[PDB]
Amino acid sequence: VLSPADKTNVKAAWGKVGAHAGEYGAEALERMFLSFPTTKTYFPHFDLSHGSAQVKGHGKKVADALTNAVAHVDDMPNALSALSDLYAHKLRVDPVNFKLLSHCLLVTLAAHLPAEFTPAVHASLDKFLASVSTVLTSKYR
Amino acid sequence: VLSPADKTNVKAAWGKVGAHAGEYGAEALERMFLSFPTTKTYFPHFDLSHGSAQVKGHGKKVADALTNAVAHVDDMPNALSALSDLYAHKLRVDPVNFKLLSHCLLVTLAAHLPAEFTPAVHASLDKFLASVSTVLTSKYR
Amino acid sequence: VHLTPEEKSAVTALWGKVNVDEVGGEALGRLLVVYPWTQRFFESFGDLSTPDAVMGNPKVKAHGKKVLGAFSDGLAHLDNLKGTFATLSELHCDKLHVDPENFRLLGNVLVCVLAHHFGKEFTPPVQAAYQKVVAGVANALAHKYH
Amino acid sequence: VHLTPEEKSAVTALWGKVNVDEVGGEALGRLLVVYPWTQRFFESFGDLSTPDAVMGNPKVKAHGKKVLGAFSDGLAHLDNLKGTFATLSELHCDKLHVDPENFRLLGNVLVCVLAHHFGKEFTPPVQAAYQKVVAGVANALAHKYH
Ligand code: HEM
Ligand code: HEM
Ligand code: HEM
Ligand code: HEM
Repeated sequence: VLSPADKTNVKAAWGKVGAHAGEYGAEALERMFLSFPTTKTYFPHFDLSHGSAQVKGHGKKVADALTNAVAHVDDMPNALSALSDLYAHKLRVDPVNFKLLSHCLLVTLAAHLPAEFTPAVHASLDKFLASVSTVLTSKYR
Repeated sequence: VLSPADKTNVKAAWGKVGAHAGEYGAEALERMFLSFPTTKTYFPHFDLSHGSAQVKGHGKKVADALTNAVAHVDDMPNALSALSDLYAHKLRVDPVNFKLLSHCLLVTLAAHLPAEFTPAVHASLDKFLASVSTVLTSKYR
Repeated sequence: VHLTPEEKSAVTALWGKVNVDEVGGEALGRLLVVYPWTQRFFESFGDLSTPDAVMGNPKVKAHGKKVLGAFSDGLAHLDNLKGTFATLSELHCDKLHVDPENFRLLGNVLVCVLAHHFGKEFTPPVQAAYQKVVAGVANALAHKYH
Repeated sequence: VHLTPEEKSAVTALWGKVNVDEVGGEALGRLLVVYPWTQRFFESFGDLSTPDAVMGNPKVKAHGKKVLGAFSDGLAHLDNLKGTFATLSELHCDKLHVDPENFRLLGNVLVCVLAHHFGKEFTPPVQAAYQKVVAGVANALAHKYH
């Protein structure tokens, strides 16, 4: 469960991300494709080269879903319900992969926001990303 | 979530386990220690040899907790609340290990109760054991 | 992955008793029932809408036999699983785009099917040996991903 | 796992600029904060009840120096990680009873600490090389478990 401190920490860190959310989403995806090549199996229809427009566009979608979840941190299941339906019925990404992207999102935030990425904030962001991932896979079976 | 059919399937399969629950729990632990030796790191104080009295006693503890969870399948978080407290504050078994025991419990049931272990019941049992595991680690951080 | 000589003998002996017409389809079918999102990879297989439809689907049974034959090839080459599965690894990556995490799921489902088929004879030491086999097969099938 | 020669060069170049003492205390502290169940192994270190208590704990810092010093020594033998870490693997299994999953958690925390310290220099390709390193170290430290 996200504590009061987790919510404060996530809102503060993601607020500092600000206009860079989509760029950081694309960077996290690129980090994941390079570090964990099995994740590319879900994107046979994508140009996965550095800077590709498809990865940029997808990073914006990922980042927007995270921004919305931050704005709905009190009830993420409800805010992410439609996306979780799409995952269960169509996208069907194995749960292990969300841990890989979550780790790459932490790395991306750490590499861009050194003042914000304190140990406590790192802990809260990891809980938040794991909670989002749980919702996304919650209707799989 | 556990569907009405899942709950019916789990109650039927575990009901048939019946008085063998402790023995089957001990067999599942033995299967786990032999197949996944890293799980032995949580029992350095145990004799883990075949037929161990400590393994038999622990199998009964695991099985009785599962029997309680089955009897309270509509509200497992509440029924397991003291156990999840103890896990988060003391036992602190890494979450990966619960998947290993859950798999070994499925193998044990398949080897013992072939009429119960249909594909649908296998699916329901796997969901149920994953739900129990989620409750057990729900307070970890 | 390293099986002891006793483990190799036990795995080989049990495998000789496997129903080659049914065990592979039962493992594939149970994968599709227990982890129903894996049906994404088999849309061309027709009716997968209920557990009974999955397990009775002739394409599930037929494909499962081919999967079982590849497992048999691995069991005959336990010291070279990577070489045995290199061609299928490239296929599952480059042609079929299958996340190799699914190979772990299928391996453990196969272990469940072996326990179901063999009962008492699928002892805890025999299972431990087969866990080494299915992990080695999954690793070998994942090895040529890039 | 195995690194390309370009990956080896990138690993060695970045590591030459790591304050191993400081980074080890930071990585171990972050492990205990982010995954607080890992505190089970370190009761003798005293107060680990808040992030500030963990990160400032002098025993966490002193132990982190030893952990990352051993990690640093292993980088001298990237082609023989299992051999280099065999004694430490036996120790963590037989004497310390540490589930090797913890090595994977610490490896990814270390990656986060490197990204935090280096910023943009920790590029996606540099991360990919370090992911191979930390996975190889974790696998090596798990290898003598039995
Ligand atoms: C923080 C975790 C993630 C979030 C918030 C997220 C969010 C999203 C969103 C909002 C979409 C668009 C859905 C729509 O069309 O309405 C999407 C699509 C997609 N995602 Fe996820 N995603 C995450 C992780 C992942 C991971 C780990 C993978 C696979 C390794 C993945 C694979 C995909 C794929 C294949 C699509 C479809 C893309 C396309 O066809 O254009 N995502 N994601
Ligand atoms: C279905 C999953 C499981 C259930 C229902 C379960 C249940 C229990 C129960 C009821 C206890 C006794 C708690 C008390 O003292 O009140 C216990 C203790 C314990 N369990 Fe779990 N357990 C499960 C899985 C696991 C796994 C996978 C591991 C490790 C790999 C594990 C390791 C332990 C340990 C080390 C203890 C303390 C034993 C001792 O020192 O005597 N358990 N468990
Ligand atoms: C882990 C052990 C596995 C083995 C030994 C194996 C083996 C095989 C073999 C022998 C073929 C036929 C290749 C050919 O005729 O050229 C095949 C095809 C295929 N495999 Fe696998 N496989 C495994 C796991 C999986 C899993 C877990 C999935 C998906 C969840 C999968 C997805 C597929 C698909 C989609 C095809 C093509 C089926 C078709 O449309 O004809 N495989 N596999
Ligand atoms: C890169 C991974 C790791 C390396 C290289 C490493 C290395 C070491 C070394 C060199 C020692 C000192 C041994 C001695 O002085 O004889 C040690 C001790 C120890 N390690 Fe690890 N370690 C790693 C990960 C871990 C993790 C993740 C945990 C638990 C979460 C852990 C638990 C312990 C404990 C409890 C001790 C004994 C500490 C004490 O004296 O109180 N290690 N480790």
